[PDB]
Amino acid sequence: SGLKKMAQPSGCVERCVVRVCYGSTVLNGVWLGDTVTCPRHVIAPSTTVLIDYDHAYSTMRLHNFSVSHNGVFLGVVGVTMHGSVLRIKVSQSNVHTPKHVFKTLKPGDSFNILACYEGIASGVFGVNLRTNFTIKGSFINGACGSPGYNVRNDGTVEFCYLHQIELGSGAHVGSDFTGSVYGNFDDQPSLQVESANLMLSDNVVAFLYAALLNGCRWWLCSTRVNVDGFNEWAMANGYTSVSSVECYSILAAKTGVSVEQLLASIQHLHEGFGGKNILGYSSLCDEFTLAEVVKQMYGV
Ligand SMILES: *[C@](O)(C(=O)NCc1ccccc1)[C@H](C[C@@H]1CCNC1=O)NC(=O)[C@H](CC(C)C)NC(=O)/C=C/c1ccccc1
Repeated sequence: SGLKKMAQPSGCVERCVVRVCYGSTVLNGVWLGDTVTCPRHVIAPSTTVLIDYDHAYSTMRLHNFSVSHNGVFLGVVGVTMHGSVLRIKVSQSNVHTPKHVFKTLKPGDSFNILACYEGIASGVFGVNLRTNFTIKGSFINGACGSPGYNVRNDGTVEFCYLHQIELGSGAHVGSDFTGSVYGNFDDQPSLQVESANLMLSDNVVAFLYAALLNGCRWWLCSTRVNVDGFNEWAMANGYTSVSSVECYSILAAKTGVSVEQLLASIQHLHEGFGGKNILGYSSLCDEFTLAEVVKQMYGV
């Protein structure tokens, strides 16, 4: 029992994080093989005014880099620029490099953030990429370069995020490991305004299934709405569309409650809980994916 937003264990990733200094700017990088990936704004002469990156890159000198792993120096051999990241070739290889790939997130995907400062991990937490290509994180000065990841069943680490931006709203943006900034935000300290966040319908359906399976059923209306009607309502009320009903077949069978009944309940519960709670939450929750709910109720 219970449902809790968790991180996948962080050990394999903790050994990949390094301190990258250029001039007096310090942030984090990710050390895999003999390459350190970091946000390209580390070579900006200032990050408080518009940055001419071509100029900053062509004026850059290697000797201004200082890359270190836990206080141990790491020599810089070369630097290339790829979208919003640098790939810094270094003279030592990371012998703790895990089996890994690079992967780009899509909205609705869960992943893990290892929040780091000056090459050191301080925190780990699960988050979702929102429809507006932001996340809601917790980062202060120094967090840039913190990696996001997922761990596949076989132990393969998918590196999928690199922290870069805090929007004027406080929401957070990164790039992937190719240097594409999520949502095509720009890696500039200019005002950029994200689209309005859409509640992830698929996750809210999962959440309600989790509530049924934990004995919380008071909110259940005896109403049904189909996917097409729900999707139309969702446009008007800040929700995404819902995917295939069949994705939920194991949970529909275990609870006896169809998706369509959950879709109606979301419509009704959107009006508020009336001072009551579901699994302790005072409004609908779109934090958990179906995969997370299944893993936390059954996944062994
Ligand atoms: C990131 O550069 C970082 O951690 N840098 C190291 C560092 C910065 C400052 C002092 C010491 C060390 C930060 C991370 C931000 C900072 C606060 N919380 C975070 O997540 N990233 C930035 O400062 C961004 C740099 C850009 C060049 C990409 N700044 C912005 O995203 C600014 C946005 C903005 C400016 C003006 C009006 C609205 C929005």
